[PDB]
Amino acid sequence: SDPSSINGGIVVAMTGKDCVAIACDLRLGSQSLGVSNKFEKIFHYGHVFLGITGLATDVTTLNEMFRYKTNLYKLKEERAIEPETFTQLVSSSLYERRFGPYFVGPVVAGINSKSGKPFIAGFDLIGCIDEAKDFIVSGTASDQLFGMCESLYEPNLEPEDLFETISQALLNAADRDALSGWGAVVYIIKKDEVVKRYLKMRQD
Amino acid sequence: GSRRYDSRTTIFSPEGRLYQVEYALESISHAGTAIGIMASDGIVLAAERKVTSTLLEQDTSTEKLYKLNDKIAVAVAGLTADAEILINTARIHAQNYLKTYNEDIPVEILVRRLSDIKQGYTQHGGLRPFGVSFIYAGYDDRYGYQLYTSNPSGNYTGWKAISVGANTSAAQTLLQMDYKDDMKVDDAIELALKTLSKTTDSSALTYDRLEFATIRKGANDGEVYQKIFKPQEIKDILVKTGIT
Amino acid sequence: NNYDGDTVTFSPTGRLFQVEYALEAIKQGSVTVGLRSNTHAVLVALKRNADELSSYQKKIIKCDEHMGLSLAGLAPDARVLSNYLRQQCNYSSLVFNRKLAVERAGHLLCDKAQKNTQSYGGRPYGVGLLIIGYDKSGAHLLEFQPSGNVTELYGTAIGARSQGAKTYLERTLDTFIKIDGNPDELIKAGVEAISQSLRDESLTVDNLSIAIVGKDTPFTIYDGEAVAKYI
Amino acid sequence: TTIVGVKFNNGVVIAADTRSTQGPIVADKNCAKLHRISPKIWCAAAGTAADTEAVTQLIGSNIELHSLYTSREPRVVSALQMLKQHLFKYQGHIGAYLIVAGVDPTGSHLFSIHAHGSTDVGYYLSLGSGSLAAMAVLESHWKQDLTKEEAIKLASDAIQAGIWNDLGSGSNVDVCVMEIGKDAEYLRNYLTPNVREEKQKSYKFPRGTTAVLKESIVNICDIQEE
Amino acid sequence: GYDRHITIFSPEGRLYQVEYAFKATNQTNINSLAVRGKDCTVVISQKKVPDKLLDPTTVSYIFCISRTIGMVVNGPIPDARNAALRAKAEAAEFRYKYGYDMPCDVLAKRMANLSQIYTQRAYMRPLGVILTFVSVDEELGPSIYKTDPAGYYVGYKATATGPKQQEITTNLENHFKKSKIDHINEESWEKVVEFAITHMIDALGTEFSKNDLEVGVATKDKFFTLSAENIEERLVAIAEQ
Amino acid sequence: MTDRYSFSLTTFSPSGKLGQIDYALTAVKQGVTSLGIKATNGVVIATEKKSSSPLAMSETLSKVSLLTPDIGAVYSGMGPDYRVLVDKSRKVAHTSYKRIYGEYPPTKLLVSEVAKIMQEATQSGGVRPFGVSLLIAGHDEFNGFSLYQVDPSGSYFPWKATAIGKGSVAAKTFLEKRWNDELELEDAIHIALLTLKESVEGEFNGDTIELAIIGDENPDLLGYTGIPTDKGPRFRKLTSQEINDRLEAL
Amino acid sequence: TGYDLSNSVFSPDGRNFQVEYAVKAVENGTTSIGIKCNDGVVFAVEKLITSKLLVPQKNVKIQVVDRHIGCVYSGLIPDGRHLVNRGREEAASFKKLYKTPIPIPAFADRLGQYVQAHTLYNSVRPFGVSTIFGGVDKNGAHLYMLEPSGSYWGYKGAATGKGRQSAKAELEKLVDHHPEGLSAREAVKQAAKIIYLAHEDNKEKDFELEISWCSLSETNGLHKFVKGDLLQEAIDFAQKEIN
Amino acid sequence: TSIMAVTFKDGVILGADSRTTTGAYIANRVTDKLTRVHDKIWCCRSGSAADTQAIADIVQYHLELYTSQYGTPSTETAASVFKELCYENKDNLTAGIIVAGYDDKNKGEVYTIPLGGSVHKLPYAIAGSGSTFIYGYCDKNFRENMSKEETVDFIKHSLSQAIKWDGSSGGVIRMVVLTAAGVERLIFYPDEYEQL
Ligand SMILES: *C[C@@](C)(O)[C@](*)(O)[C@H](Cc1ccccc1)NC(=O)[C@H](Cc1ccc(OC)cc1)NC(=O)[C@H](C)NC(=O)CN1CCOCC1
Ligand SMILES: *C[C@@](C)(O)[C@](*)(O)[C@H](Cc1ccccc1)NC(=O)[C@H](Cc1ccc(OC)cc1)NC(=O)[C@H](C)NC(=O)CN1CCOCC1
Ligand SMILES: [Cl-]
Ligand SMILES: [Mg+2]
Ligand SMILES: [Mg+2]
Ligand SMILES: [Mg+2]
Ligand SMILES: [Mg+2]
Repeated sequence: SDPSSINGGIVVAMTGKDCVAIACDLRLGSQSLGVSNKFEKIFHYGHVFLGITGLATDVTTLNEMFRYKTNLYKLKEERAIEPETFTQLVSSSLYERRFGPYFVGPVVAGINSKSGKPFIAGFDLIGCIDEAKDFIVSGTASDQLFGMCESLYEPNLEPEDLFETISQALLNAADRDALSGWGAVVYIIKKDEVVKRYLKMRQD
Repeated sequence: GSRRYDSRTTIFSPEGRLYQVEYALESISHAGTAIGIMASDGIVLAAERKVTSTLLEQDTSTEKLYKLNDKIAVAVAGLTADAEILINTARIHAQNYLKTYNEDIPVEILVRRLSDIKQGYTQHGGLRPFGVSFIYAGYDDRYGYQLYTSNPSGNYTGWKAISVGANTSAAQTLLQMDYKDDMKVDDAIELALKTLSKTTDSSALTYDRLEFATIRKGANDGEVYQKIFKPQEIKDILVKTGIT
Repeated sequence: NNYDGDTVTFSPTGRLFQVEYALEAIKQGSVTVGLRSNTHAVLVALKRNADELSSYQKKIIKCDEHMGLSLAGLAPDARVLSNYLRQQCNYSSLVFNRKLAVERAGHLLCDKAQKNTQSYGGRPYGVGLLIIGYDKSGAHLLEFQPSGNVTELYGTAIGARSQGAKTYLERTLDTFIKIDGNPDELIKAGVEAISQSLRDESLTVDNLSIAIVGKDTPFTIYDGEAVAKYI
Repeated sequence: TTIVGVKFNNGVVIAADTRSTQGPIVADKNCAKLHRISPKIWCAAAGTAADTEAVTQLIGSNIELHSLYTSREPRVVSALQMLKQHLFKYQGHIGAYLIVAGVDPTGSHLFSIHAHGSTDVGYYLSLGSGSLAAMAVLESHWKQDLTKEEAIKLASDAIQAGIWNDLGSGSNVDVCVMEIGKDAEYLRNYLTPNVREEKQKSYKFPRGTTAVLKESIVNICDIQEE
Repeated sequence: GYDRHITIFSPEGRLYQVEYAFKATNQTNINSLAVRGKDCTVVISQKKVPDKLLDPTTVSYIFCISRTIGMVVNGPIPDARNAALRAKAEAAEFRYKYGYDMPCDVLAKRMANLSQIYTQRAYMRPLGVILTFVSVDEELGPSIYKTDPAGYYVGYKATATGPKQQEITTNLENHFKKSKIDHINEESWEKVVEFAITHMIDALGTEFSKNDLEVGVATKDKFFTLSAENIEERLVAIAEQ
Repeated sequence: MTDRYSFSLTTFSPSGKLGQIDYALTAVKQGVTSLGIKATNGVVIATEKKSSSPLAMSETLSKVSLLTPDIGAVYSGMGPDYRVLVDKSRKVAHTSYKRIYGEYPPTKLLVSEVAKIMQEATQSGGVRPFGVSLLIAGHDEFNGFSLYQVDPSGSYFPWKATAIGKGSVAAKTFLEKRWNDELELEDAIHIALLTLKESVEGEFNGDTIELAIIGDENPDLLGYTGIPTDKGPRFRKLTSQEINDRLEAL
Repeated sequence: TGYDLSNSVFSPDGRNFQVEYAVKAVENGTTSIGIKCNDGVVFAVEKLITSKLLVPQKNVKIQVVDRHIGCVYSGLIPDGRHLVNRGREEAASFKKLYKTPIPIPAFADRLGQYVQAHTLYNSVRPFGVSTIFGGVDKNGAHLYMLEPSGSYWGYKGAATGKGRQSAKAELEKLVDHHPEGLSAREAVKQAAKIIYLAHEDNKEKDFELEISWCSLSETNGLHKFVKGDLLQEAIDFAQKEIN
Repeated sequence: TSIMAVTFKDGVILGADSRTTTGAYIANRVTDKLTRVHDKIWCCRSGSAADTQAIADIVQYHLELYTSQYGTPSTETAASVFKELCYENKDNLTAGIIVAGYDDKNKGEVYTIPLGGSVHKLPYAIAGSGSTFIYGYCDKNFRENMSKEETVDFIKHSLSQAIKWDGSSGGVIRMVVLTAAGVERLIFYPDEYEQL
């Protein structure tokens, strides 16, 4: 009935020193039934990363929509869209469905390729931007993620430390939520390399 | 009423031709020549610019060669503004297909839709046709490398090598002479430039009058790359073949 | 000449040639006559055939129990205008419980014909009509021309050679107007009026069409052996 | 939210707190609720966050185009008229509650506008969940013929009442001052009375603490040459 | 030559229907003149009532568009009234949407844009009129803006329109060359009206009775026209100096 | 009362010409000279204020127009057509770009949109082409400075320097000699003023010349302080006084 | 040339020839007049008796709009009817929104703008009538005449159709010889005279007179037809003055 | 709200309280509920603040356009335009409006337009939540052809009582006087009107 908690899922993003991290769980269910163990919630359009939680049909639809829009952007502008610009595009696109919204919690992460500045942003389902210096959380275990992030986080972490911090935030939040977990992925993003790691986590 | 001023853009002549299409083709025949050549390992697109002034900013200029998606390019002969309307339509059709099927659009399917739009302006609506001919260069995993052309009639056909715009008679004779099926990209590049060099109405063919592009499966590890040649890259490729 | 391509063009003398050409289709039409007393109104129409194997085209159309018309010119245009009259009479009944005045009927036809004389794409109606009826102010005869001009008359005629019948009625005026409480005498007078427009042909049993309406008489159409009486 | 507007001698000042909430959770601790409509017309926003951002951006866009069309500097009453007609049309469903202020060729102005499309004029105003805490301060300390310095003080005091006493409001105070004859000065984080204390401990983990199943390099680049 | 019937280009890059609309402008054979004071903007126009059967109070080419804006038209009256109704609607709509009175120049731009559309779109003919808008704008002060069938418009220090416009124009040009200022340095609108009538008399070479003129005055927060009798009071003062 | 002109008024003739576009270009030839020159750290665009009456206040007619804070346009040809194009270009910059991406469009893309509008007037039913050529000068973060010409057809071309209207052949030749890729903005302004004197008959001062630049960010023109990343419009219209100062060293 | 083949085209003079051709249709029509009096207006018209067969008193040409406005016209009769129908829609929408009946100057511009709109496009033809109309409102009596161009003015008296010149000369004499004013009952009689005098120019066929009036005193500001004894009194007056 | 309009010898006077409520909270205590739709045609507003504003803005627009085309509108005409909006949109509006104006011909007039969008021409009218408490008082104390000072006192005493008993009314008493002399705005503070 409540569309934001039929399928389950979480996304968290964090900034470190000259890097960002974005992570998600892998579960897709229909309420109590876990259906898929491979449902990733993080996508990329060039060097800009988008995590989407919420109703899974809208997660898929929005990914396809932003792939469409960023492909056209790139053809017309002759360059890749930057995270600050993509954040505005997400907001515009969500707000144009104001009275029949996509039931989603998007999260943008990336490094501005010109200025080198790490960037993360979060949104509500109708496009209000939350541009945070520290972290962004989204999904069914958002309360749990807020608690983990607010205690575990410290500024200017190095990529390999940030990885431990974001992974522990995700793993422990997921374990206190019935509809999140079943696997996790963590992207560590620096200006010109991106490492992706699948975490070992409890499978219940 | 208004009937008095209607030129009637979508009628047959007594001979069974479409006046406006024929007259649009006449317009296209005075445009800068564009050549497409298909090899076994890639495609060449080469086009001659019509507006030379020493003061034209050439490195930020694009009148002839446009990217439709990552696998498909077009070369333009005719009205540039007309062509940009159609190009943006084709870019949108490509992305609709990708959205729908999660697969890049097959080249013929894109070509057919653009050609169907052109056809519509010849059969209904009372508007003038688009004064544009396209050479489509692209790759997909069904037919590999493909070259097509379309013109204001909305008729399209596929080719091993083809020219559009000015002096296509001369250009097609020369391509027919030196083209062979086993040919490679590097040879096709040389063929394209030689053919332009002989058909041009200018005294000499120089880097500042050209736009040039390739589509090779000559990328790192079995994928396809579009290279729109920068001015310096055309200048080098003009020396490497001994036209300068 | 240069000014007759459509209805939306005045000539330099202020004429509308497409309307004048529509008027011309009426003059090619078979003759029809209308006349009235204070108690009844009568339509007589000469029906025309294609050849001897054919029917004689029907010229008279009922619009309501108290109103109907005769046509000369394009028959399908009479069918369009008569359908509009049927609807307007019908609207007056259902909404106001009121039989539509013959004067209002004429005004409605005028305005409907006029719109086709001022706008591009359309054409004028190519038909003239004689409308008769009995309403709250007695018996009425109307002449409709597709210019939009509608005229109330004691009697008239339209179609080919209609000037004969029209002169007869112009003379007879003081006689037939007096034919009150006597349907068969009013019909006779109309049949003699129409006879002044005949040449070579004369009025046979399947050639003649008569209609009458009045005080305690619904609009009824007489065809075939029901007009033998009047030949 | 706590937002306020205070009129002074040569202008108007608006202020806001910086908390946004999602249920009882604080979604953002440092939002910007002071929205620029035009260079000298600013408004403070309360209500549905996305609606306030969208409504000010739309009206700001149309005000810019109107300013270009007329070759005139935009007026506050035009921003107000466009906001009221837009919000009224949506019958309260666009939940923006705004304090609209600025300077223009006509002078200095201060208005409030509700989600259903009603507007008010005042020398001092407050909106949002903390509007009662703020209005208590404004009703106790406001006087006519205020200086710029006195008005900034009063406005930020009124926000502070909201910050401390209303659970809907917190973190920092933002101010924008619009004075006649001068550029508008936007004072982002004018007050910062809620810095988080030093944590007792660092939670930085030993590298290798987290169990990994697989790694890989992600290709972000375009399709390569040669 | 169907390029002469509708608003498409001729081979020499011209719009003949626009040029012929300019000629309709003078069909009435009336001259108009506008000037600016310190506090005011005055507009005067010849009034000709040829037929004795006309009600002369209904014969006018000056229009009150809004409280602050007046408009005088040079052209046939049906096109003038079309322009006047549109400008009234536009000025009222502007006030409703944007919460302040439409400035003279913005209305002038708006009506000029509408006129431009008739020069570009084939189904609409140009209006055969020139529209002189006057006001005392709250930002810009005394203002005169003039629109024509090409969609052209500009502000003026002073202006004149009609068959004898060039005579009036040079008369006014010559005054401002002497005075070396943009306006009539005069406190009262009454004296600015007197200036306007005086300089039209000189330029046209004709004297005027009270019924030969039509006068409009814009002050701060109203535009109004003068009665025949306020004009007689004006004509008297000119004669006595 | 209906628009029945749903057919093209611009069509191909037997020779392949689009007559109405050619005739539009002829109207552009009759128009007053305007020009643009690209420098390394700026762009200048300039034209003559040919006043119609000397009673006209030529200050009120702006031939050089701001489209966005970093983009400006000037024209040659029919002024009313230019004025409505400026209105539409300003609007399309918001509707098709700023309201989507939260930032002003890059020059080439705004040019692309204006070009589109002009192409539609060349093919749609019941309209004539626009009788203007535009020069659009602008700056954006990833392309730097640029200068584009837009013609009645909808075609646009990027230029290092160019001129359009009346004396454009002579002015283009004058610019071929003086232009180099090391020009500083002041040198480009000086060349613009020299080139424009050739095409002007009468008075030649800051009241008869309209000139604007795309240069450095002007924080004093922004209207507000307090946002570090908002540094101000790069578009600036030179005043009468500023032009006259540069005419004394000429 | 060809400038006269299409409505809304300017000739090189600055004229719309199709409107000028519509005027010829008006000039071809029967004479109609209006006379403004002290507290009212009078309208009169010549109805040609084509035939004995026309029912007398039964082809009424003058038309009421709302309850206070009379309209008469010369030219294409159906075009005049179309214009009155529109006039009626305009008067109804005014009264619907503002409550008060439409003022005569307001009504005059409604017709004016509508007639003028039929000179703006080649898809329509101009009106082939000139229309004389007026009545009493809160500000007094008003008489108007409206031509195919959409041009209208206020009048002391007005005339149009074939006998317009004769009638115009007659109206000019009334204005000169009655400067302090004319009563409503004088004007009815004078209207009869003028139509009879103007009939000289249409003298082949005999004619039927039709008169109407609105007067603050005589009709309480409503439009009524002149019938019976008062019509005959006016006819007698007219017959006496031609002989 | 408490609003009234009262005709008298020289014209008409409009009066109102200044309280705007948001439940039990007073959103604005110095509200101006008397709004000008034409130079000498004014209205009192009660019901939804948004609805009555939207209506009054439209009426102001309609009457400014009336003025341009047809001259000064009557008070009846202004009331007709309010009525049309209130009647046709009766499902979506909560507006109780009193319209008052001065002509030289008709002198002072008062029209009241309650919830359903009916119109009622009256010598005086009262409306708003607070008006219930003064029906008795106003009926007993109103006479026709009062002086300006008498009418000011009648309204001051009436709204005084409405304010005293109605929690949804309060603040200052504003009045607008409409005569041939022009337009006079009056204000009366609690310390004057409470002790009456
Ligand atoms: C004190 C407070 C927090 O209420 C103040 O008004 C905030 C103002 C503000 C303005 C601009 C930017 C950021 C913040 N408002 C919020 O923080 C709102 C509070 C709110 C929640 C829910 C509703 O529901 C009718 C109204 C106001 N918070 C939000 O809008 C958050 C970000 N989004 C949501 O809660 C999800 N929305 C709620 C409304 O319905 C659509 C989904
Ligand atoms: C007696 C009183 C004070 O209520 C009087 O009628 C006021 C008239 C007034 C106020 C301000 C300006 C002009 C005239 N009315 C109000 O104060 C109204 C009361 C009211 C609210 C809602 C409805 O809804 C049918 C009727 C009357 N106050 C408001 O409108 C305030 C500003 N807005 C709200 O309370 C929000 N409403 C709440 C109910 O749902 C719609 C939105
Ligand atoms: Cl516009
Ligand atoms: Mg779990
Ligand atoms: Mg489990
Ligand atoms: Mg046109
Ligand atoms: Mg109380």
